[PDB]
Amino acid sequence: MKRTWQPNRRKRAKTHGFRARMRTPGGRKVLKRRRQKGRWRLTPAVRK
Amino acid sequence: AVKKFKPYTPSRRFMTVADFSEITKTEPEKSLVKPLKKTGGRNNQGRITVRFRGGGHKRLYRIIDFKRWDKVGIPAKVAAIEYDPNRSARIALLHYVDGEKRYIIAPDGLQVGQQVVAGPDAPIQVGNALPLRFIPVGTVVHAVELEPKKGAKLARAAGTSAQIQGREGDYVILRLPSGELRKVHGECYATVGAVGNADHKNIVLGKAGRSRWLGRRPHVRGAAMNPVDHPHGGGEGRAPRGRPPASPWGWQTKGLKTRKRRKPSSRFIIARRKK
RNA sequence: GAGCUAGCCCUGGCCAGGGUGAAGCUGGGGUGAGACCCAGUGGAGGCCCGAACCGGUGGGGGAUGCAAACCCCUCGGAUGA
RNA sequence: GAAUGCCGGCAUGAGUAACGAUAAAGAGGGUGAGAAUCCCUCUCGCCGUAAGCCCAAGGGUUCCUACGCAAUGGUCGUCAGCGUAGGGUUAGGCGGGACCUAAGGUGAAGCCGAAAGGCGUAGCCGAAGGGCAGCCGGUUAAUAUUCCGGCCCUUCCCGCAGGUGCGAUGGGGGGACGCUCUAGGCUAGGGGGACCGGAGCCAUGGACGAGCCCGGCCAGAAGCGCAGGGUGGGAGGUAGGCAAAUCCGCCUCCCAACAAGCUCUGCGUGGUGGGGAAGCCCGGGUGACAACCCCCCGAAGCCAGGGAGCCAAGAAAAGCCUCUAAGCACAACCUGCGGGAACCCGUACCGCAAACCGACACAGGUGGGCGGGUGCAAGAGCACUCAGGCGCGCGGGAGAACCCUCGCCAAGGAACUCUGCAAGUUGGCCCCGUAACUUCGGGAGAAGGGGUGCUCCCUGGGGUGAUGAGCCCCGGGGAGCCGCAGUGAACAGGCUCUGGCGACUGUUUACCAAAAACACAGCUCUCUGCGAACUCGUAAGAGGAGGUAUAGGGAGCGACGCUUGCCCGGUGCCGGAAGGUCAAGGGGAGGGGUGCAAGCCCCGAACCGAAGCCCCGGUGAACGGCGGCCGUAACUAUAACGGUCCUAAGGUAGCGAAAUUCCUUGUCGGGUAAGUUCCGACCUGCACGAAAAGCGUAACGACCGGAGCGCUGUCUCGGCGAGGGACCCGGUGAAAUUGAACUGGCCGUGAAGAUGCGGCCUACCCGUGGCAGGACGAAAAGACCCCGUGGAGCUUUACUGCAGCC
RNA sequence: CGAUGUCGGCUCGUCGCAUCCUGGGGCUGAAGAAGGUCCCAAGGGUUGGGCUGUUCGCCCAUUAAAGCGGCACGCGAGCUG
RNA sequence: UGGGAGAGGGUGGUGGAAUUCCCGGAGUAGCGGUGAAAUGCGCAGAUACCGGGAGGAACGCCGAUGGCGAAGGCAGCCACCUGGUCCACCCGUGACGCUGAGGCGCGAAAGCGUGGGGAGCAAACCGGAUUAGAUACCCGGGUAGUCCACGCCCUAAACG
RNA sequence: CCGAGGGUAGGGCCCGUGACUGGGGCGAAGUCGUAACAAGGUAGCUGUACCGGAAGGUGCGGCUGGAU
Ligand SMILES: *C(=O)[C@H](CCSC)NC=O
Ligand SMILES: [Mg+2]
Ligand SMILES: [Mg+2]
Ligand SMILES: [Mg+2]
Ligand SMILES: [Mg+2]
Ligand SMILES: [Mg+2]
Ligand SMILES: [Mg+2]
Ligand SMILES: [Mg+2]
Ligand SMILES: [Mg+2]
Ligand SMILES: [Mg+2]
Ligand SMILES: [Mg+2]
Ligand SMILES: [Mg+2]
Ligand SMILES: [Mg+2]
Ligand SMILES: [Mg+2]
Ligand SMILES: [Mg+2]
Ligand SMILES: [Mg+2]
Ligand SMILES: [Mg+2]
Ligand SMILES: [Mg+2]
Ligand SMILES: [Mg+2]
Ligand SMILES: [Mg+2]
Ligand SMILES: [Mg+2]
Ligand SMILES: [Mg+2]
Ligand SMILES: [Mg+2]
Ligand SMILES: [Mg+2]
Ligand SMILES: [Mg+2]
Ligand SMILES: [Mg+2]
Ligand SMILES: [Mg+2]
Ligand SMILES: [Mg+2]
Ligand SMILES: [Mg+2]
Ligand SMILES: [Mg+2]
Ligand SMILES: [Mg+2]
Ligand SMILES: [Mg+2]
Ligand SMILES: [Mg+2]
Ligand SMILES: [Mg+2]
Ligand SMILES: [Mg+2]
Ligand SMILES: [Mg+2]
Ligand SMILES: [Mg+2]
Ligand SMILES: [Mg+2]
Ligand SMILES: [Mg+2]
Ligand SMILES: [Mg+2]
Ligand SMILES: [Mg+2]
Ligand SMILES: [Mg+2]
Ligand SMILES: [Mg+2]
Ligand SMILES: [Mg+2]
Ligand SMILES: [Mg+2]
Ligand SMILES: [Mg+2]
Ligand SMILES: [Mg+2]
Ligand SMILES: [Mg+2]
Ligand SMILES: [Mg+2]
Ligand SMILES: [Mg+2]
Ligand SMILES: [Mg+2]
Ligand SMILES: [Mg+2]
Ligand SMILES: [Mg+2]
Ligand SMILES: [Mg+2]
Ligand SMILES: [Mg+2]
Ligand SMILES: [Mg+2]
Ligand SMILES: [Mg+2]
Ligand SMILES: [Mg+2]
Ligand SMILES: [Mg+2]
Ligand SMILES: [Mg+2]
Ligand SMILES: [Mg+2]
Ligand SMILES: [Mg+2]
Ligand SMILES: [Mg+2]
Ligand SMILES: [Mg+2]
Ligand SMILES: [Mg+2]
Ligand SMILES: [Mg+2]
Ligand SMILES: [Mg+2]
Ligand SMILES: [Mg+2]
Ligand SMILES: [Mg+2]
Ligand SMILES: [Mg+2]
Ligand SMILES: [Mg+2]
Ligand SMILES: [Mg+2]
Ligand SMILES: [Mg+2]
Ligand SMILES: [Mg+2]
Ligand SMILES: [Mg+2]
Ligand SMILES: [Mg+2]
Ligand SMILES: [Mg+2]
Ligand SMILES: [Mg+2]
Ligand SMILES: [Mg+2]
Ligand SMILES: [Mg+2]
Ligand SMILES: [Mg+2]
Ligand SMILES: [Mg+2]
Ligand SMILES: [Mg+2]
Ligand SMILES: [Mg+2]
Ligand SMILES: [Mg+2]
Ligand SMILES: [Mg+2]
Ligand SMILES: [Mg+2]
Ligand SMILES: [Mg+2]
Ligand SMILES: [Mg+2]
Ligand SMILES: [Mg+2]
Ligand SMILES: [Mg+2]
Ligand SMILES: [Mg+2]
Ligand SMILES: [Mg+2]
Ligand SMILES: [Mg+2]
Ligand SMILES: [Mg+2]
Ligand SMILES: [Mg+2]
Ligand SMILES: [Mg+2]
Ligand SMILES: [Mg+2]
Ligand SMILES: [Mg+2]
Ligand SMILES: [Mg+2]
Ligand SMILES: [Mg+2]
Ligand SMILES: [Mg+2]
Ligand SMILES: [Mg+2]
Ligand SMILES: [Mg+2]
Ligand SMILES: [Mg+2]
Ligand SMILES: [Mg+2]
Ligand SMILES: [Mg+2]
Ligand SMILES: [Mg+2]
Ligand SMILES: [Mg+2]
Ligand SMILES: [Mg+2]
Ligand SMILES: [Mg+2]
Ligand SMILES: [Mg+2]
Ligand SMILES: [Mg+2]
Ligand SMILES: [Mg+2]
Ligand SMILES: [Mg+2]
Ligand SMILES: [Mg+2]
Ligand SMILES: [Mg+2]
Ligand SMILES: [Mg+2]
Ligand SMILES: [Mg+2]
Ligand SMILES: [Mg+2]
Ligand SMILES: [Mg+2]
Ligand SMILES: [Mg+2]
Ligand SMILES: [Mg+2]
Ligand SMILES: [Mg+2]
Ligand SMILES: [Mg+2]
Ligand SMILES: [Mg+2]
Ligand SMILES: [Mg+2]
Ligand SMILES: [Mg+2]
Ligand SMILES: [Mg+2]
Ligand SMILES: [Mg+2]
Ligand SMILES: [Mg+2]
Ligand SMILES: [Mg+2]
Ligand SMILES: [Mg+2]
Ligand SMILES: [Mg+2]
Ligand SMILES: [Mg+2]
Ligand SMILES: [Mg+2]
Ligand SMILES: [Mg+2]
Ligand SMILES: [Mg+2]
Ligand SMILES: [Mg+2]
Ligand SMILES: [Mg+2]
Ligand SMILES: [Mg+2]
Ligand SMILES: [Mg+2]
Ligand SMILES: [Mg+2]
Ligand SMILES: [Mg+2]
Ligand SMILES: [Mg+2]
Ligand SMILES: [Mg+2]
Ligand SMILES: [Mg+2]
Ligand SMILES: [Mg+2]
Ligand SMILES: [Mg+2]
Ligand SMILES: [Mg+2]
Ligand SMILES: [Mg+2]
Ligand SMILES: [Mg+2]
Ligand SMILES: [Mg+2]
Ligand SMILES: [Mg+2]
Ligand SMILES: [Mg+2]
Ligand SMILES: [Mg+2]
Ligand SMILES: [Mg+2]
Ligand SMILES: [Mg+2]
Ligand SMILES: [Mg+2]
Ligand SMILES: [Mg+2]
Ligand SMILES: [Mg+2]
Ligand SMILES: [Mg+2]
Ligand SMILES: [Mg+2]
Ligand SMILES: [Mg+2]
Ligand SMILES: [Mg+2]
Ligand SMILES: [Mg+2]
Ligand SMILES: [Mg+2]
Ligand SMILES: [Mg+2]
Ligand SMILES: [Mg+2]
Ligand SMILES: [Mg+2]
Ligand SMILES: [Mg+2]
Ligand SMILES: [Mg+2]
Ligand SMILES: [Mg+2]
Ligand SMILES: [Mg+2]
Ligand SMILES: [Mg+2]
Ligand SMILES: [Mg+2]
Ligand SMILES: [Mg+2]
Ligand SMILES: [Mg+2]
Ligand SMILES: [Mg+2]
Ligand SMILES: [Mg+2]
Ligand SMILES: [Mg+2]
Ligand SMILES: [Mg+2]
Ligand SMILES: [Mg+2]
Ligand SMILES: [Mg+2]
Ligand SMILES: [Mg+2]
Ligand SMILES: [Mg+2]
Ligand SMILES: [Mg+2]
Ligand SMILES: [Mg+2]
Ligand SMILES: [Mg+2]
Ligand SMILES: [Mg+2]
Ligand SMILES: [Mg+2]
Ligand SMILES: [Mg+2]
Ligand SMILES: [Mg+2]
Ligand SMILES: [Mg+2]
Ligand SMILES: [Mg+2]
Ligand SMILES: [Mg+2]
Ligand SMILES: [Mg+2]
Ligand SMILES: [Mg+2]
Ligand SMILES: [Mg+2]
Ligand SMILES: [Mg+2]
Ligand SMILES: [Mg+2]
Ligand SMILES: [Mg+2]
Ligand SMILES: [Mg+2]
Ligand SMILES: [Mg+2]
Ligand SMILES: [Mg+2]
Ligand SMILES: [Mg+2]
Ligand SMILES: [Mg+2]
Ligand SMILES: [Mg+2]
Ligand SMILES: [Mg+2]
Ligand SMILES: [Mg+2]
Ligand SMILES: [Mg+2]
Ligand SMILES: [Mg+2]
Ligand SMILES: [Mg+2]
Ligand SMILES: [Mg+2]
Ligand SMILES: [Mg+2]
Ligand SMILES: [Mg+2]
Ligand SMILES: [Mg+2]
Ligand SMILES: [Mg+2]
Ligand SMILES: [Mg+2]
Ligand SMILES: [Mg+2]
Ligand SMILES: [Mg+2]
Ligand SMILES: [Mg+2]
Ligand SMILES: [Mg+2]
Ligand SMILES: [Mg+2]
Ligand SMILES: [Mg+2]
Ligand SMILES: [Mg+2]
Ligand SMILES: [Mg+2]
Ligand SMILES: [Mg+2]
Ligand SMILES: [Mg+2]
Ligand SMILES: [Mg+2]
Ligand SMILES: [Mg+2]
Ligand SMILES: [Mg+2]
Ligand SMILES: [Mg+2]
Ligand SMILES: [Mg+2]
Ligand SMILES: [Mg+2]
Ligand SMILES: [Mg+2]
Ligand SMILES: [Mg+2]
Ligand SMILES: [Mg+2]
Ligand SMILES: [Mg+2]
Ligand SMILES: [Mg+2]
Ligand SMILES: [Mg+2]
Ligand SMILES: [Mg+2]
Ligand SMILES: [Mg+2]
Ligand SMILES: [Mg+2]
Ligand SMILES: [Mg+2]
Ligand SMILES: [Mg+2]
Ligand SMILES: [Mg+2]
Ligand SMILES: [Mg+2]
Ligand SMILES: [Mg+2]
Ligand SMILES: [Mg+2]
Ligand SMILES: [Mg+2]
Ligand SMILES: [Mg+2]
Ligand SMILES: [Mg+2]
Ligand SMILES: [Mg+2]
Ligand SMILES: [Mg+2]
Ligand SMILES: [Mg+2]
Ligand SMILES: [Mg+2]
Ligand SMILES: [Mg+2]
Ligand SMILES: [Mg+2]
Ligand SMILES: [Mg+2]
Ligand SMILES: [Mg+2]
Ligand SMILES: [Mg+2]
């Protein structure tokens, strides 16, 4: 049957992407926290 | 003269449709239509604020002239009468001797080819617009401004009309379509005659799909829901109201008056509505 | 977090084939004029049968499954909410 | 040493289940250390509205080639979507961008909010919508509308020529639109040919034939032809299109009109360039100077912005054309021609799947296009087949029980069972025929029946063409032939009678309920005069609605028919400028603290003083409620009638043992041999009743009762047969569970149901196929139940607050 | 209560005897035949239907008879639901 | 052909009297109602009086023992559209007539459907009386309906 | 071929019968009231409509076959 993950590149970048995060107080705290934790990726990878 | 159907389906049994007799032109004036943005009853927050809306036929908004004192003394010819999906009344296309073209609400009895005119001197004739003060007492009238230069507000639905009952200072006394007696300022414009298409109320929709074409989505009763949804919700089996009948938001809904108490226009309402 | 699901908005797309035969129109009949009757034409409809498509009625299988909802047979809708 | 402890390691179950669709395999030849599993050939089977082909998404080198097989592959492996290396994706025209705008997002102006932030016109962003110039063939191991070949085309720059009042983000036109049905003419695609081209073939009894088999085109600029779309021309006035306007709109006049002309597409033709089969020989070569022609069928595609009808009344903006404004008319723009210029990103491969989403090479899920032929009435249905693609990554045997899916069955035919659950029957098409009832549509495919193949003969009408022949479509009559059987295979209703419920088509508990539930047209009450009510928001702002009482919100009822009675004392709501009560505040009689005193400071009675409540009324399709005892008629029984108590008023019509009836299988009648169910009645209705509607109702229903006919393996009552498993052999090899175990019956005992204690009995050691009585067998720290001064959802005239409203 | 699945049915039995039948008896208000009552006896047997979920029971047609109880109201790692 | 009388019919208009309600004024202790009363209304200011407004329905006098129509039935006034009827003249047609089963149309009230309207009146219904009772007669309220438009129903002591 | 008739299925009319139910006629001395006949004590009758144990009552319009 139809499962929950139905990948869509534009959806991904526009929902979790670097620019969506920067535009919003909570999204900037996400970036701040993932930088402090030392993550190799601050934001999900999508081809674009 | 609503049209019946033969019972060749269960729904056609009761369905009636408007006769569309007065209609003389079946596509609208391209320079006078604009897109009508459907809302679904959602506001600028995206939240439903008027339940059960959406999914109706696409429509174009026809720009209507609810001022008419725009063009005092300039006569126009009634070029066509057309179907307007955005309102119950039909509309009339006016060709002004100006060359300017405009839509007005089509009063009852208005004929293609006749001439209408607006202004303090206009003859008392069906389709002409004058300030209320110059219209003789007793005249049945429609598309009435409520404050000078603010636009026709009252008596616009199919078949409605207001009747001029008397004068008092700068004001005239109108019997609105609801039966309320109200003072309306004398400089307020109005159009002689009643709104047309008076059979509109005798239309039987006939089936549930017809409501859906108009953007009416199914309305669900309070007594059909649960207590988390509605004062009438819950209960084992069917249940009577079990409390004073209430809206979903909990206010009483059989009798409870709702006009604001200290509203300034109370000084201008003579008598509240009837029947 | 509405890439699942629920509603709505914008813009596109899809619905083999067959059946029934509304109004209207035409002619004929009818009458003072009519209503109306008959025939032809016509092609309406949350109309009928049935694939795609959307479903999920009954039974059987499966039950450390092919599958954390599947399979077979049967069955509902299929121009419409 | 225990925490169903934590982390790791290793056991048991066990060589056990399983190895993932029952579309299917056999052999020969090769390679290699090794071959059911890789390569090649022949035979066989499966898909073929796909299990074939092309896009899009998503994936991201999986593509091609060489060299490999430790691991990955449910076995094997020499193979591979795997390991290593090298190679591979070529664009002005295809898609996106340097173009447009849609929802929506964002947002100079502006508005709002403790902060963060929320809005917001224009503007900007935003596409699978608008718009815009490339077709056919060849080539690579791997890309191609991209390279090459042929023939075409677009924009930008500059120049020459000719023409023009040139010029815009501004004005206007246009772009520009729905649903169903549909005409003419075409093309795609397909069928046939006794005609044209072709390697060959004559078998096994016959055929050297008007035999068999194979093929018989594709693209193309100008010009021309056919078929269509778009479109009036002139003049005068002009105050409207937020400046101007010769444009557009409006009025008038003349002319033109089912045309024509101008214009633009589609199709045909077309210089020219391509392609080209079987067979045979080794992807190639030949065939081949290949031929490339005629007839028929024919789109849902094209001409297109076509026509008609209908109501529910069907985006925007740019490109483009026209108008003028500043400006400039040495310019600038239009047309023709020439040379130059033309950027960025994608392009491999998978793509109904072993490369995407499901932890797996997972029987599930995934949008668009093409989807051939024959027959079956049609068709994308069904059977077989083309092109193309596959045999589903464990096999070999055996022919037990038992299971699954399947076939048949003597006599009987629902006796089965909660239930005809299941499975039979019926089954398409043509014709005959068809009941109660009905809202006149329907019920209806009612029911029930007859026909259905093949051959010869005669004959009717239509399409194409020519009116004819040929091809093709729909038939009508007569005479025959064969079989058990002619929709001969496959796909394809069992029917009727009568109740309950819901009018109906719809909707629902994704994943145990599809229903009588929800919705529904329709009915009623109620609020709302517009900066509406109401809803979201602290607000600004939104929705309501660019609507205006024939409208909008709320509530109940639920098509339709006939109807919807009595009670306003309580609660609600509505009305009521009196009266009563009532907060802050006003007032300050009269007190008090302090000071020498002026004074300062404090308490404070009457009185005035809102909504709310009290009080007076109204109101039921507002919340709701609609009696008890006793007596009475000339047989009896029973009470039309009376008495009395109580109430705000005492349940009317209609219905009733009911989806409601406890006693209950009430009683009677029907149906049956027999009927706790069913249907019809009766009425002492435990405990119906009138919009939480009452009683009916044609049609409708995968709803739930009851009966009958048809037919059956449901059953008496089982038997046989098929295949996939089970079983045996080779390969790979799990699981929950498990204190340890050397783990028998009885009668007792024991914490009350003992392999483990007592007494007796019985019993050589160890497995394999089976069955499930026990191990109070496994699983999940019982969902019931209680307990905890545990939790959470819900309610209200519980308490106390808060939003909101007054 | 860190779970002993709970009615009825189906299937499969097995046991007790306070015996429904069949076999053997005594008494009888036992003429015969047919009964009644009690004693011994558990070897075998103890039907098919209509109604209801039913156990039970009532009814139809038979019969030698249409027995009553236990086995976790025997039996869901055997089935039904 | 020339004339006449008439509430004959249909449409559109329109006038005054009265009732009811509303607003303003003035005024106070009852009004109403009956056989008599009570319910009811009234100091929250009624009744009675004056001015203003809204709305529906019916047309006083003329009016008669009258007129018109086939009947049902028709009454302020105006205009339009339309039927019947009588008289005079003695002009035209030349028996073209009478009746009439079926058919068709009209048809008071009440009632029905769909809209609207609603002052007065008033089935049902509620209350006050009366009465043995009083589901009546009398009194106070009051919903259909009475009115309009269209469509039905088709009855009558539709009688002379 | 036709064909008596037999079978299958579905219709039409008539008769008989049926739990129960509807009203009707009739029957020496039942119960309730008193609607009509006199102005019958509310003149009666009437078509229709609604209501009531019953006769009846009331609304609307009509008749005199009404009295004074
Ligand atoms: C009683 O029947 C009980 C009910 C469980 S589900 C409500 N069962 C076992 O306790
Ligand atoms: Mg899903
Ligand atoms: Mg998705
Ligand atoms: Mg995307
Ligand atoms: Mg996308
Ligand atoms: Mg997206
Ligand atoms: Mg976002
Ligand atoms: Mg982003
Ligand atoms: Mg911040
Ligand atoms: Mg933070
Ligand atoms: Mg990481
Ligand atoms: Mg790094
Ligand atoms: Mg992130
Ligand atoms: Mg109709
Ligand atoms: Mg009809
Ligand atoms: Mg119209
Ligand atoms: Mg526009
Ligand atoms: Mg909006
Ligand atoms: Mg917004
Ligand atoms: Mg937002
Ligand atoms: Mg709302
Ligand atoms: Mg809504
Ligand atoms: Mg509207
Ligand atoms: Mg309209
Ligand atoms: Mg005003
Ligand atoms: Mg309406
Ligand atoms: Mg609509
Ligand atoms: Mg509803
Ligand atoms: Mg509910
Ligand atoms: Mg519920
Ligand atoms: Mg919620
Ligand atoms: Mg709550
Ligand atoms: Mg609540
Ligand atoms: Mg409730
Ligand atoms: Mg409920
Ligand atoms: Mg209940
Ligand atoms: Mg409920
Ligand atoms: Mg309720
Ligand atoms: Mg209640
Ligand atoms: Mg309430
Ligand atoms: Mg009002
Ligand atoms: Mg989604
Ligand atoms: Mg379809
Ligand atoms: Mg079709
Ligand atoms: Mg048919
Ligand atoms: Mg026809
Ligand atoms: Mg037509
Ligand atoms: Mg349909
Ligand atoms: Mg059919
Ligand atoms: Mg599904
Ligand atoms: Mg299923
Ligand atoms: Mg089945
Ligand atoms: Mg299983
Ligand atoms: Mg499962
Ligand atoms: Mg399946
Ligand atoms: Mg199937
Ligand atoms: Mg169907
Ligand atoms: Mg269809
Ligand atoms: Mg639709
Ligand atoms: Mg310890
Ligand atoms: Mg453990
Ligand atoms: Mg632990
Ligand atoms: Mg441990
Ligand atoms: Mg652990
Ligand atoms: Mg370790
Ligand atoms: Mg471990
Ligand atoms: Mg291990
Ligand atoms: Mg082992
Ligand atoms: Mg084992
Ligand atoms: Mg296993
Ligand atoms: Mg397996
Ligand atoms: Mg299969
Ligand atoms: Mg072989
Ligand atoms: Mg082999
Ligand atoms: Mg091998
Ligand atoms: Mg090998
Ligand atoms: Mg091979
Ligand atoms: Mg095919
Ligand atoms: Mg991946
Ligand atoms: Mg390997
Ligand atoms: Mg290996
Ligand atoms: Mg290696
Ligand atoms: Mg492996
Ligand atoms: Mg595998
Ligand atoms: Mg090798
Ligand atoms: Mg490559
Ligand atoms: Mg090119
Ligand atoms: Mg550039
Ligand atoms: Mg833009
Ligand atoms: Mg964007
Ligand atoms: Mg853009
Ligand atoms: Mg685009
Ligand atoms: Mg392009
Ligand atoms: Mg080209
Ligand atoms: Mg190369
Ligand atoms: Mg020019
Ligand atoms: Mg247009
Ligand atoms: Mg448009
Ligand atoms: Mg569009
Ligand atoms: Mg339509
Ligand atoms: Mg072509
Ligand atoms: Mg063909
Ligand atoms: Mg031979
Ligand atoms: Mg001008
Ligand atoms: Mg085109
Ligand atoms: Mg070749
Ligand atoms: Mg050659
Ligand atoms: Mg199509
Ligand atoms: Mg087109
Ligand atoms: Mg068109
Ligand atoms: Mg726009
Ligand atoms: Mg110059
Ligand atoms: Mg650039
Ligand atoms: Mg490529
Ligand atoms: Mg591919
Ligand atoms: Mg699939
Ligand atoms: Mg596809
Ligand atoms: Mg594929
Ligand atoms: Mg793979
Ligand atoms: Mg693959
Ligand atoms: Mg596989
Ligand atoms: Mg798969
Ligand atoms: Mg072919
Ligand atoms: Mg067929
Ligand atoms: Mg295979
Ligand atoms: Mg397969
Ligand atoms: Mg396999
Ligand atoms: Mg095997
Ligand atoms: Mg074996
Ligand atoms: Mg199978
Ligand atoms: Mg067979
Ligand atoms: Mg056989
Ligand atoms: Mg048999
Ligand atoms: Mg039978
Ligand atoms: Mg039989
Ligand atoms: Mg049975
Ligand atoms: Mg069942
Ligand atoms: Mg069949
Ligand atoms: Mg019948
Ligand atoms: Mg019939
Ligand atoms: Mg019947
Ligand atoms: Mg019926
Ligand atoms: Mg009929
Ligand atoms: Mg038939
Ligand atoms: Mg025949
Ligand atoms: Mg044959
Ligand atoms: Mg069928
Ligand atoms: Mg029943
Ligand atoms: Mg239903
Ligand atoms: Mg339902
Ligand atoms: Mg019902
Ligand atoms: Mg109904
Ligand atoms: Mg309904
Ligand atoms: Mg449907
Ligand atoms: Mg479910
Ligand atoms: Mg669930
Ligand atoms: Mg679930
Ligand atoms: Mg299920
Ligand atoms: Mg359910
Ligand atoms: Mg269903
Ligand atoms: Mg529901
Ligand atoms: Mg319904
Ligand atoms: Mg209704
Ligand atoms: Mg209403
Ligand atoms: Mg709020
Ligand atoms: Mg704040
Ligand atoms: Mg708006
Ligand atoms: Mg409902
Ligand atoms: Mg009826
Ligand atoms: Mg009350
Ligand atoms: Mg009260
Ligand atoms: Mg009250
Ligand atoms: Mg107060
Ligand atoms: Mg109460
Ligand atoms: Mg209550
Ligand atoms: Mg009643
Ligand atoms: Mg009863
Ligand atoms: Mg009974
Ligand atoms: Mg009942
Ligand atoms: Mg009950
Ligand atoms: Mg009972
Ligand atoms: Mg019972
Ligand atoms: Mg009984
Ligand atoms: Mg009986
Ligand atoms: Mg009784
Ligand atoms: Mg209720
Ligand atoms: Mg109820
Ligand atoms: Mg009923
Ligand atoms: Mg029914
Ligand atoms: Mg249904
Ligand atoms: Mg159903
Ligand atoms: Mg039966
Ligand atoms: Mg069997
Ligand atoms: Mg076998
Ligand atoms: Mg092995
Ligand atoms: Mg292995
Ligand atoms: Mg041990
Ligand atoms: Mg041991
Ligand atoms: Mg042992
Ligand atoms: Mg042992
Ligand atoms: Mg014990
Ligand atoms: Mg023991
Ligand atoms: Mg032992
Ligand atoms: Mg021991
Ligand atoms: Mg011991
Ligand atoms: Mg021992
Ligand atoms: Mg011992
Ligand atoms: Mg022993
Ligand atoms: Mg073994
Ligand atoms: Mg074993
Ligand atoms: Mg066992
Ligand atoms: Mg067991
Ligand atoms: Mg087993
Ligand atoms: Mg056990
Ligand atoms: Mg235990
Ligand atoms: Mg056990
Ligand atoms: Mg725990
Ligand atoms: Mg526990
Ligand atoms: Mg638990
Ligand atoms: Mg549990
Ligand atoms: Mg307990
Ligand atoms: Mg406590
Ligand atoms: Mg405690
Ligand atoms: Mg607690
Ligand atoms: Mg709590
Ligand atoms: Mg409020
Ligand atoms: Mg327990
Ligand atoms: Mg445990
Ligand atoms: Mg348990
Ligand atoms: Mg356990
Ligand atoms: Mg059985
Ligand atoms: Mg004897
Ligand atoms: Mg024995
Ligand atoms: Mg025995
Ligand atoms: Mg029983
Ligand atoms: Mg028992
Ligand atoms: Mg019993
Ligand atoms: Mg005997
Ligand atoms: Mg027993
Ligand atoms: Mg017991
Ligand atoms: Mg018990
Ligand atoms: Mg048991
Ligand atoms: Mg048991
Ligand atoms: Mg079980
Ligand atoms: Mg059981
Ligand atoms: Mg067990
Ligand atoms: Mg057990
Ligand atoms: Mg059950
Ligand atoms: Mg008083
Ligand atoms: Mg006073
Ligand atoms: Mg009024
Ligand atoms: Mg003469
Ligand atoms: Mg009449
Ligand atoms: Mg009284
Ligand atoms: Mg008395
Ligand atoms: Mg009234
Ligand atoms: Mg008379
Ligand atoms: Mg009398
Ligand atoms: Mg009397
Ligand atoms: Mg009298
Ligand atoms: Mg009297
Ligand atoms: Mg009365």
